[PDB]
Amino acid sequence: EVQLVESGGDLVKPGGSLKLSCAASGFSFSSYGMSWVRQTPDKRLEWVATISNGGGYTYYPDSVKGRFTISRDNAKNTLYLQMSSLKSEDSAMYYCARRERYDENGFAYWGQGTLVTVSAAKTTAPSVYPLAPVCGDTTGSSVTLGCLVKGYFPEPVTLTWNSGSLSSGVHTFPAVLQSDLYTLSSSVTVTSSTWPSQSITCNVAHPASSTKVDKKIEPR
Amino acid sequence: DIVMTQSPSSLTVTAGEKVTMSCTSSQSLFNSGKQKNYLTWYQQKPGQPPKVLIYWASTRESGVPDRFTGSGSGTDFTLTISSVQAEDLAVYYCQNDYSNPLTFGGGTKLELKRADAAPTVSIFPPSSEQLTSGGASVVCFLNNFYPKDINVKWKIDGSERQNGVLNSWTDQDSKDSTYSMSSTLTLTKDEYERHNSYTCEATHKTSTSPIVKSFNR
Amino acid sequence: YDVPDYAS
Repeated sequence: EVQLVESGGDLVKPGGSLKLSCAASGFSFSSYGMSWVRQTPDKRLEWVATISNGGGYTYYPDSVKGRFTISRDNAKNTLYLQMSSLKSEDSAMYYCARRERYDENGFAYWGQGTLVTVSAAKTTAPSVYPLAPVCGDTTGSSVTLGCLVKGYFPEPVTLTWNSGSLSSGVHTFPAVLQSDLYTLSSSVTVTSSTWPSQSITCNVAHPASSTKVDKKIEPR
Repeated sequence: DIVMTQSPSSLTVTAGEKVTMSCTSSQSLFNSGKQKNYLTWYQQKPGQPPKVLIYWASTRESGVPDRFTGSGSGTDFTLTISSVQAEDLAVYYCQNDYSNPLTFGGGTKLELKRADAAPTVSIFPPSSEQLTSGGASVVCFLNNFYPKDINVKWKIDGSERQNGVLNSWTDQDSKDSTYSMSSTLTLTKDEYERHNSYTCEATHKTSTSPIVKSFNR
Repeated sequence: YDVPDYAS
């Protein structure tokens, strides 16, 4: 099993620096060359830096030259990207894939990324608002209910209905970011009579601010 | 940079059906030295780091199921699944591996055919709790439509609206091949209460005319 | 013998 295992990708303020490591097994690291590759939030991935099998030959894009340096360590048998002077657009997941030496066939072996997030934003907890209709039966005679989580930073929150007991009905629309802070929403749907008779409650956890909160959807 | 263009950003697909996808280069990727175009195709699933299916345009990886044929040479290139499976619905990329900077191609995402459905739009007023702080977001959920091609148009009192709409959308859903949208218009309490009707108008392939969801304070 | 990357 070849194994590339990354570390270092934290949430640092822009202008800061971050170092990332990547561990190698199942081959002699010394024989092959390493690369670093980032996958951005809209999911295009872009080559950060490429080295050789002992060093010397260091390669980067113009986005990266000056700030980032790719390193090697053949006894500690580890690959590092020193990232420095961080722009926000650097925010990406960083994968250490490797260079296929003998064969020439891409990056067939990727570690499982280390998410680099650079923001000057600071941790603000969410605002969980219970969104009940002025009672609208949706499908069959159903009723759509909903929760909106406004104004949290960093990530993630996690959003259930009756503690995951209610798994059906619900769609949860991804996090998206308003004032450089995020927003998430979901619709639990049940057939009318459940609501308002039977409890339906939105629970929300934002682990970086320590907030668990739960909001009962409710007429009066 | 040698620039890789992927098309289309998406491709619908039934199953057991042949699909082709493309990539193109500004320059060419082919060297005479070795005798190979160095365009490598990748496949990706959420959670999953992309993996090599074809390398050198044409040559399939170890393990890559034989439906996966390579082609394309020079500057336009092709990725061809002879018979697509659930297990093949994923984003596929392409890459200049020929010369630095190694550039990849934007993305082509497989999402599979389903029969037409229109959304179950649902509008929601700002929770009072919101207004008690000075803000007022109207949530209009929009569910279970298919295709993904949909408008949503907020309108305050018949006049159209644009500033203050944030919209999350889901992926295609695995149980039923449906997508969902949430449009939300965030005003302040003050603008909210110099107003009366609100609408989220909605156009879709099925929508003969646009589904409207008004409330009204 | 550090070898130049094949994409160099």
